Amino acid sequence: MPRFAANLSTMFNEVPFLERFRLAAEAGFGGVEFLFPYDFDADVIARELKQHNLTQVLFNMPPGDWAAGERGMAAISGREQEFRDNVDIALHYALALDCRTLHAMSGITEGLDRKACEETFIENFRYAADKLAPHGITVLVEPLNTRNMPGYFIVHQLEAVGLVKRVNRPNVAVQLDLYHAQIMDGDLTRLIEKMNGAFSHVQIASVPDRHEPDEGELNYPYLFSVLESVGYRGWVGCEYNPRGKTESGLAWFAPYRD
Ligand SMILES: [Mn+2]
Repeated sequence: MPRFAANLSTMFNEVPFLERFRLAAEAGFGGVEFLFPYDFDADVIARELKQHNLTQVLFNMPPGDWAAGERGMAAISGREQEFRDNVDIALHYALALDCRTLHAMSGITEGLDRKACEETFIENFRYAADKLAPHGITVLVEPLNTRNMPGYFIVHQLEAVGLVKRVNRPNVAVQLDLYHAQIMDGDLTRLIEKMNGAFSHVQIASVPDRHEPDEGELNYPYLFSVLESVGYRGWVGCEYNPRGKTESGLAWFAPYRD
């Protein structure tokens, strides 16, 4: 059976962020993920994890000015020192939370020169890989989709696999969010099979409405069986927006809880 991590940025929003750790643990999650811890003290989040017996599975490096529309800078020429400084900040939190996996966001690159962007991506990902390797931490690239994130740098799975091969660092891989993969690429069983050994994290949400993985066009129980068949033993992040109250939606998770 796969192991599932509650996404505390999208789930349990009935309560403030710090209260979500307890609710996830009481719902039977052993792991959590979220986008950004940076508005909270690392020591406080560490204590949330310890007190509620939770593993920190994933979070993102600083994205730049989110309020101003920034969605990362890994692929934006000229922001390299900024990106490098943000790796230090992400590493501080990753060590505090004993987190082994970090997503480095690439940015909105529409209207920029594609070759310059890809070159900057490679340099930045190599730097991150080199800084994180001593700590056994992996950095990920996550393809998004053009409906939810128009103009984003990377929106196709095998293209991302190709970019990672160019990076040429063992602690770099793809974050495979099946919601995004279904919207942009499709052919998910054969895609997972082609990508086997090249993705270190998986995320799920219904398609097209991004709710619990028990509705919509994908048969998620089948896809769980595919992940198992290929020997995936990472975590599966629940990055969905609950239809209603978070816990009222958790029947799908009943077979997997604890
Ligand atoms: Mn995602």
